[PDB]
Amino acid sequence: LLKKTTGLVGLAVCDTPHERLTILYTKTLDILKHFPKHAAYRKYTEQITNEKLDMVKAEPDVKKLEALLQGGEVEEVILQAEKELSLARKMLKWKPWEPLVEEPPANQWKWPI
Amino acid sequence: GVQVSPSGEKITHTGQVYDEKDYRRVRFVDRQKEVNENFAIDLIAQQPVNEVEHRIIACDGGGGALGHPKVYINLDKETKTGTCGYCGLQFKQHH
Amino acid sequence: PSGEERCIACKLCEAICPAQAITIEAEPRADGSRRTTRYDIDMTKCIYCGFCQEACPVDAIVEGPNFEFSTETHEELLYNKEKLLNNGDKWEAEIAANIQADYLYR
Amino acid sequence: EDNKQFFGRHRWVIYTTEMNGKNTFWDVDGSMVPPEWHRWLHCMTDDP
Amino acid sequence: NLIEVFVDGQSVMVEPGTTVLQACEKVGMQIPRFCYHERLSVAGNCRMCLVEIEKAPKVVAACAMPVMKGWNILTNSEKSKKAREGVMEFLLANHPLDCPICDQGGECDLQDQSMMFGSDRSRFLEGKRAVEDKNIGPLVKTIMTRCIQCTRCIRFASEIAGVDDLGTTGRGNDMQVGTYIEKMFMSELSGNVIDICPVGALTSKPYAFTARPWETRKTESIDVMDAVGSNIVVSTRTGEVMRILPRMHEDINEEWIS
Amino acid sequence: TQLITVDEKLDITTLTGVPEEHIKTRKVRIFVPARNNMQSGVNNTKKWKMEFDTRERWENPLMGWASTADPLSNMVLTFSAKEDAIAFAEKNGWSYDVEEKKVPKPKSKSYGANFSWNKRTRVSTK
Amino acid sequence: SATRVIQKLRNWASGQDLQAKLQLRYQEIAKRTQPPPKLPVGPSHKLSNNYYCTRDGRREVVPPSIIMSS
Amino acid sequence: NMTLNFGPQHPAAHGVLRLVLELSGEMVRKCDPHIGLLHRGTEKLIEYKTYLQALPYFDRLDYVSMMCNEQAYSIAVEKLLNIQPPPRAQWIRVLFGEITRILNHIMAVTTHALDIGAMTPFFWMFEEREKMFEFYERVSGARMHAAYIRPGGVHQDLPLGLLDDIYEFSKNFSLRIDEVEEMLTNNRIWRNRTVDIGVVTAEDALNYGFSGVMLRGSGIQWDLRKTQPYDVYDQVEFDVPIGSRGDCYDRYLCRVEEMRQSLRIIEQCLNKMPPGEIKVDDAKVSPPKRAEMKTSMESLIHHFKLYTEGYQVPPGATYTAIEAPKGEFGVYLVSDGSSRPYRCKIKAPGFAHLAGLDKMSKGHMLADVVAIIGTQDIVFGEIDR
Amino acid sequence: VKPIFSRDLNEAKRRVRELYRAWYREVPNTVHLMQLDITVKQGRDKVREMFMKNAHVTDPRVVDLLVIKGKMELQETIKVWKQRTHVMRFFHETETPRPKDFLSKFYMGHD
Amino acid sequence: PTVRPRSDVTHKQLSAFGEYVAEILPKYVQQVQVSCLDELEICIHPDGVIPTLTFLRDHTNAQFKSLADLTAVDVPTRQNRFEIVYNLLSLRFNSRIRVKTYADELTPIDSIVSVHIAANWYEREVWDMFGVFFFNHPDLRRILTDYGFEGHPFRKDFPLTGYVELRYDDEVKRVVAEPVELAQEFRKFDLNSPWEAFPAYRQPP
Ligand code: SF4
Ligand code: SF4
Ligand code: SF4
Ligand code: SF4
Ligand code: FES
Ligand SMILES: [Zn+2]
Repeated sequence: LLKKTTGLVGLAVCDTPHERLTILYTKTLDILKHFPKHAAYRKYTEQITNEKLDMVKAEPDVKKLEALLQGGEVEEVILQAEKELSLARKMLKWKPWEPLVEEPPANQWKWPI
Repeated sequence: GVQVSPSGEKITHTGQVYDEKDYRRVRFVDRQKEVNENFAIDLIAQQPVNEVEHRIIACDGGGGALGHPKVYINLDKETKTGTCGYCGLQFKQHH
Repeated sequence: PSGEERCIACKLCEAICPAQAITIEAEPRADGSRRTTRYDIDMTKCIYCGFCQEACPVDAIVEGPNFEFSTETHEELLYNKEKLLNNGDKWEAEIAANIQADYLYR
Repeated sequence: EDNKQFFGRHRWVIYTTEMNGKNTFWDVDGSMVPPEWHRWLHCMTDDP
Repeated sequence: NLIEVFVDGQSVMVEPGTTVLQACEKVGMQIPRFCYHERLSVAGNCRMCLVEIEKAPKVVAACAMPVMKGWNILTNSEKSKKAREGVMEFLLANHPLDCPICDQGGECDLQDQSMMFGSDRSRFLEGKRAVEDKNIGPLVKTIMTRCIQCTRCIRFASEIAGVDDLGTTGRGNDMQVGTYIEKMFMSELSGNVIDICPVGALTSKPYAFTARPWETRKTESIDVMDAVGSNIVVSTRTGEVMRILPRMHEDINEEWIS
Repeated sequence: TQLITVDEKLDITTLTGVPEEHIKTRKVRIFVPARNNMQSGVNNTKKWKMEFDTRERWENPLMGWASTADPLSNMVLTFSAKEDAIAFAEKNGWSYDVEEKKVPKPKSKSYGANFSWNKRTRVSTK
Repeated sequence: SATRVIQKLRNWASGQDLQAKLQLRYQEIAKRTQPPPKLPVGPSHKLSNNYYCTRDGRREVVPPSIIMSS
Repeated sequence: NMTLNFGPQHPAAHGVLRLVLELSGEMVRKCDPHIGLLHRGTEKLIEYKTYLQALPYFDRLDYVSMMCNEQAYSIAVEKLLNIQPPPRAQWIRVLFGEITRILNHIMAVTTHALDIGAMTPFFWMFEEREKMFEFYERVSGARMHAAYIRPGGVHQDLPLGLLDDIYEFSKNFSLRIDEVEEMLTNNRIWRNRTVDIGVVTAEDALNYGFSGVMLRGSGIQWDLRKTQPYDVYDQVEFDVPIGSRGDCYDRYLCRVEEMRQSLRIIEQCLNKMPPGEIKVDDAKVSPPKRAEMKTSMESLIHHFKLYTEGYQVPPGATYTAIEAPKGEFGVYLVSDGSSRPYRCKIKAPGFAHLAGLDKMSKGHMLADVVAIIGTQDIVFGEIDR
Repeated sequence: VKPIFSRDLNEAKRRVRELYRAWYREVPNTVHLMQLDITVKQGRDKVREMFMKNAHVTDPRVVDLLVIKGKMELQETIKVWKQRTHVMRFFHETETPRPKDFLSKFYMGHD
Repeated sequence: PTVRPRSDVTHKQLSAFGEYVAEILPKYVQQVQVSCLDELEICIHPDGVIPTLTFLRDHTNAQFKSLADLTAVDVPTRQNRFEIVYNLLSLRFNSRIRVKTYADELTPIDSIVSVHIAANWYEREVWDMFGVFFFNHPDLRRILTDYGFEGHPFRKDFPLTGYVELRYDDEVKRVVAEPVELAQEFRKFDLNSPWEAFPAYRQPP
């Protein structure tokens, strides 16, 4: 049975955690297809979402999904993965994979000074 | 034994006396000037010299850790008594 | 215990005082000894923190167990040297038994 | 001083009618405690 | 005429006839000292400066070693730190504990090297020596109990002041420094003997006990009243002049004062 | 975003909020400090310090404490470069006065020089 | 120091043993005139192997390592 | 809308706070708090002094939880200096820091009850607080501001026969905690007062910088004692309290469960006390004893330099967030290599809480907002600095 | 150097004119509502002389930071977070001005 | 027993995480320092501070949701004197991170309100105490200073004792302001010992 109390407050429980997690993991995989291959956020984000989605299609139990996601609870990793989806769209807007925009002065990061 | 000023007030052991043409005695009218009667200059010649049978001695001020740290003072000078630099009590060589 | 004001003018108890309350400008006593001519704590500054009673190498300043010294004007909480000396002369029988029962801890 | 009350109650003091030229029959303040008894009255020690 | 000198892996090219003190001063690491003033003669008399010279089994005195060829001076090594903490324990064995009586609270050059380069808890439990006080003059107060016999005052008085009066009498811990006959050591350049002395054994009688150097504010000026025009550190405490000290200047001053 | 191309000397008087007399009637000293002459250590003198001109410090008429007219007299400041210190003094707008860094010179000091045959460097004591 | 009727009245009001565990300290205070306690020394009050360069906690730190960039 | 100033002088603002409220009706629309009425410049004033002179600020910043903040500051200074405390002193740290936890939670439950209007545990808990301040005065000699935790372990030892009096306090404290839990949790007035009022989501409780008892009222498990092991808190075994409905009532019962759990850890602190020393055996971060000082020499040298200059502290930055019972307390010390700190930010727990009070006080009224400042437990010295 | 709002001086001068317009609009409400012991004319002259106090700066980022500091003073003046004590310490009703000639500065102190 | 014991497994795994973030953000990250105290000091560029903190909050492998601390440390040697820190703290990974950027007092930093509403008050406190513009803040209203306090006080060029000092008068019956002259001067102590303290932290000439 699904949990009545979610273990939190405000973060409401959902009825289809496998469906929302597979659907939003395929959405955050589809967002990184417009990322460049030169960007290594694409490779490491595709690695962590591919390994976690492989755990999702490996296990059908909700508490085993919590134990192999290792993110506390399933609604917490749904919330944090939708923040990761918004981060991937925002970093598509920002493009951080290019090199450093300005070198600092050489006395800026020296301690003690 | 508190000495008095020419104005009429008391003089501390630091030698401080307010002069006659100073306004700073105007907090001294109808309120008493606090002066300790036991001068530390006068209360050091009352106790006699302590006899030392060695060439050096080490005082503590009485009480061990209550008093002062244990300074070894030299007693080779016989014409002047070797004063402890922490207290001020005087030591005299016995021979 | 035989006369002789214990304050040996080290100028270290205002380097520990976080109020910056203590001005202890000294001179020699014209005796060969070493005492103070100017002591000032400030009771209005004076955080009552116990640092100067633990800094003091001869335990000259102490913090005697009083609280009945609430005054009406600001001038009477500006303890210079003679008020401090007859304060310790007033409470010397009260302080020294507490120091004798307390000096194993410090 | 007695024993069967709580702490702070069990050691106490009735003050003088006057001392040092001030009549303390009605105006009674806690600064007239002698210093040899100020250690005893605040229970810093057990012996009188 | 340059020598490749390693100071913990540095590559300092230095001229021959130098000290390991100067070879470390060109790096920035400062070897701890009591006998060696910079502008006095070399005489190893305190043995604080011990550093090892890359794997030779005796640690060497860094005052009087000319660096020869490729010697790696290990300043922060195990045997050098053991030698520094040991010699500070040797200095603080027979020192008397007059540090609140002393004029040099923060101007003590031995409290700082004990604080950064010494041990924590002394194993001295036996009994200190004590030295008869002298009558050197109305300007140089000498409490010679706490003298470490480092001979920094006798070399200045024998070489630059030129007086030949302050020399050491005796041997062991009975060896005391000063005039043997009760002689007034009082000439020009006698107040430089006060600031040369890294211990507060001998200091001033006008500035006897009046202040303490962390409380004072040190602001600089030129001299008047003798026409050398020397550089003056005035130490001010609550708007009152407490010490006049020589600011180091290699022209005019050369660290001394009248 | 576009970079703006201006070239003026910098003033942060209105940002720092100082009164006008504390800029126009004050001068500032940028200096490596002197070595304390009873010490033989150099660690005080590696930092370029900033101090102000000392104003009037009188005695408090009740006690005799140092009463200062100026709040800026308590401040000392620490840098590590003279041109960065002069950039800070030029942006704060005070009247600078810089003393250059004075170093020890390398002197050929030897122990065997102190015991020489024909020279005058033989020390009479030991 | 209450009587039995008011003690049983507040035990009826509570259900707890307030007489056994009062909130006011009667005689559970230790005696304030005490023997002087000799405080123990620490682990490094030893005259042998008292070298500070082995126990030196304030010199064992390193300036922080820049791992990747510049 | 009236632009009402709530004012410092109204006693449910804890003496300090100017809230302004642009309120339409008594349904308050927005509440804009201008803290800064107690701004003392502690972070400016810490820099110009030594480290041991910078110690008794943290007696006074969180002034209803004192020894927790000097535990925080001295654990930051000891992590800067790489000095482990002695373990007897570490058990003294956790014992008096949990006396300080009982202190701050007594003030929290008390000022929550006074702000709602229950004036009864403003005296009933304060009698046992006077019993605890006897222990504070027994160890240090000041009732509030100890400065007893130093860097390099605590300052002095305990007076003799103290631990029997701590045990006789702790056996009697449990009935008074259960008595206040009888009087104020199962009742009808507080149940009508504290249900579905001031609910924060866990997303807002993470994104608003809420920490400690706000996070435990929101139900996430983020004590800074078992998740991050500091001092000797890893040795003791406690249950953590968590909220369920997320309201102010969940903060009230998590404070009640924190009372009982801190009393449980105080019981095992008395049971598992080790013998040992009180300061570290290093004369350059700890001042030596007077008996070895009066005879030995390097003890007086290091006494002189540690009490005038202080500790020469190696450079770098640290920030050690510990569990204050208000929440996150940690100090961001930077050191220039001298004996003065260069700067520190002192982490107030309630700074981000009273930043986020504008979210949780919407849709409520004035008695609900004085109930939520009593719930959130804002005292203002650590916040205004 | 990076800008703040203004890529030149005259646009920031227009922002200064906008802030002066809003301050001149705001100040009779904070004369009438504040129960203040002044008129509106010397208050407006105080606003004008505080604008002329920092008139010498031609730097656009410095005058943009003066624009946000004047906006915070405007935000604390439109709403009444400032009171009748805080709002008119600018007039210096109690502090005597320091004299500018040499003779009175000679007589007053070592300056 | 005197020295704190060192656990280097946290040092190498947080150094691997620091190399990870320094590789994945090469545009903004200027360096990453790892101390001996198992924490990370990622020093970045102030034009792009919001990609750095949105990456540190929203990513599943960084996951620093809770901001904790935000001030400057003002070092006047540097050309950009303010050194703005962002101390953040993961609930789930039980780890800490520090983000250090720089600031001049003329060059602004774009604010981080849109990623954390914890910094609705911290950036206002920074605008009081040091005085940097924060771009697109909801309100950057002054908080800790006085209402009308000219001068950011936590910079090194502001004094300890301030410039104004309040005083009641009976001429006007207000708590008026005067330029401060002290009853007692704060005695500046020379607490820097003149001998060399740490040989590892030695400045090259
Ligand atoms: S009170 Fe103590 S520490 Fe202070 S000067 Fe006097 S003897 Fe020295
Ligand atoms: S008790 Fe008072 S005088 Fe003594 S150190 Fe503390 S604040 Fe200063
Ligand atoms: S010179 Fe000797 S007596 Fe004076 S402070 Fe230094 S160690 Fe102490
Ligand atoms: S008096 Fe001073 S300079 Fe001379 S030998 Fe003794 S410690 Fe050295
Ligand atoms: S410093 Fe070299 S022996 Fe004295
Ligand atoms: Zn003696």
